Amino acid sequence: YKSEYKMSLVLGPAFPWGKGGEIWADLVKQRTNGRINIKLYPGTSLVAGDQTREFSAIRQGVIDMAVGSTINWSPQVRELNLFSLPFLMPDYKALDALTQGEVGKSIFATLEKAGVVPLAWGENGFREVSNSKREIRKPEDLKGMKLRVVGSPLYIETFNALGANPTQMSWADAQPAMASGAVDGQENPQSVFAAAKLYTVGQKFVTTWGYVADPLIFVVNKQIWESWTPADREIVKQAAVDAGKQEIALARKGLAEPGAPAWKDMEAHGVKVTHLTPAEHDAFRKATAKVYDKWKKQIGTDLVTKAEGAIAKR
Ligand SMILES: CC(=O)[C@](C)(O)C(=O)O
Ligand SMILES: [Cl-]
Ligand SMILES: [Cl-]
Repeated sequence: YKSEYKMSLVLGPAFPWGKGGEIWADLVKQRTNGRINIKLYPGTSLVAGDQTREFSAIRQGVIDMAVGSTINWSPQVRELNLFSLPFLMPDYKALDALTQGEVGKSIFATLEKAGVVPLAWGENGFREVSNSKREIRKPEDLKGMKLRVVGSPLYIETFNALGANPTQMSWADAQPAMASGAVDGQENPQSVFAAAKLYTVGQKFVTTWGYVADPLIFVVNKQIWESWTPADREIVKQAAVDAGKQEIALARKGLAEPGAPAWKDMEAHGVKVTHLTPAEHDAFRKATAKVYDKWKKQIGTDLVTKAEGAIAKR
């Protein structure tokens, strides 16, 4: 066995995502008697911050293991766009119906065939839109807004349909762009908004539209996986499962509850948080429906249809 294994993370331990990675690494070390020793590489440094080619680096073996967002791997694995379909998932029960059901199983099978062994699910969360200029209640309010997105083309199309001017860039590159005003806004889970203190870089309006949510996946490179004994593979897998459950709890703190206290915490920092009426929500869904239909065909219409059904029956 290697003396040190490398785990890639976009977000470090200040964030639930990175805490999940840390827990995984600590449990693996503990339960292998110190035999498997994993170092965390936050900021996606193993790919020079270019998170949208992290999957290829994992498949190639530049990265040994990772906790990744489905968004970042979507350019290489089209099925991961399922979680990015605008207004697919109404709530946490809907996301869980996917990850814990046939849809998640189908996605895992696809990943395994691609040379990247999936072991567990975590969560980034529902990605709420923020900006420095004005309240967003309806699609028209986004007209001309310079919103940062990750470099996965579906996000460009979604925001184009809403009349915005989206620009793609890595999480690293988003920071100076928000600080200078080069972009007006961004979209990310509450726990990321909070831990990155995005209100300090102009993000003073938030709308909790819940348009998409990105889960996380715990994965190991196939050859690293096979290099381990079947018994060690079992330890690492169970450690990922344990870490994933803990990490989802961290990612949902103050959020999967009626009065979303976590967003009230942000109000206290001078953030105007807007909650849409059901009618306002339906207008956003209708405005993005053509993008949804287009990408449903691209992803695999049968897989998306299975997701729709799992959500309806949740
Ligand atoms: C998808 C992801 O990696 C982040 C940190 O949420 C982002 O880049 O916005
Ligand atoms: Cl950090
Ligand atoms: Cl829920």
